Amino acid sequence: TFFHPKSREDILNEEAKIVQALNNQRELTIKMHELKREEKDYAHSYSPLFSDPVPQGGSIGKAPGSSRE
Amino acid sequence: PREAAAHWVPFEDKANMPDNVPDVVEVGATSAPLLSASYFIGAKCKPYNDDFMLCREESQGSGAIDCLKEGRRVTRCAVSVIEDINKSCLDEFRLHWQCLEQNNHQLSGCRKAEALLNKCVFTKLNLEKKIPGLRPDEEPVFLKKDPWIKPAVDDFKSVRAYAEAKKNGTL
Repeated sequence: TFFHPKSREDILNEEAKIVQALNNQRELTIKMHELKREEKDYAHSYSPLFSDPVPQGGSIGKAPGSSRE
Repeated sequence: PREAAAHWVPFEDKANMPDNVPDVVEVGATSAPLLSASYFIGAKCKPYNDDFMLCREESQGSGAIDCLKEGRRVTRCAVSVIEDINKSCLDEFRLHWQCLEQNNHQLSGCRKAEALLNKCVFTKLNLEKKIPGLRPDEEPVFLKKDPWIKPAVDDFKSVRAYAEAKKNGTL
């Protein structure tokens, strides 16, 4: 009469919920690992404003024809 | 391009133009006559110079070989205007460029000869000297009277000719 354990079904349900949270963490973990290895845009990784990688050099003796795309 | 360094020899190429390229006359005036005639050359040949430079830009690196044609056009326009000066206003042109030869090529030292040359060229060739980019408030320096900066010696022949023109009323 003094033994009041939880029901077997409740134990299984609770452990299944815990394992589901654990698998969610495993998936988020693998996800972040993949996303860190993907490559970012030039604006996000180098410069948001002035997002053109192409330089323009010096402007004193600007020679017609020096521009090359 | 940088100037040459420790040891260099100048060398001359004896080949001719490839015969496919149309021949062109070359400008024969030297530094002082060229600097004297520069404003008129610009006023006359501005469209051709602009076209030449636009070709050189658009070629994007092959400018020398793709832009020969309007280069010939540019040189021809320049030779034409120099010939017109030699036919119509030779004496004043010589005054101006000899004065420049004497004054380290500074236009500030030849205002008197330049006034005569400018009047002659405007009347006989319909070319005007003008300095681009100034607002109406700003005054072209070559039109300014009583400048702060004056030549060491006013050129003798130019002074005589200027006083003569003031008498004749041409200037």
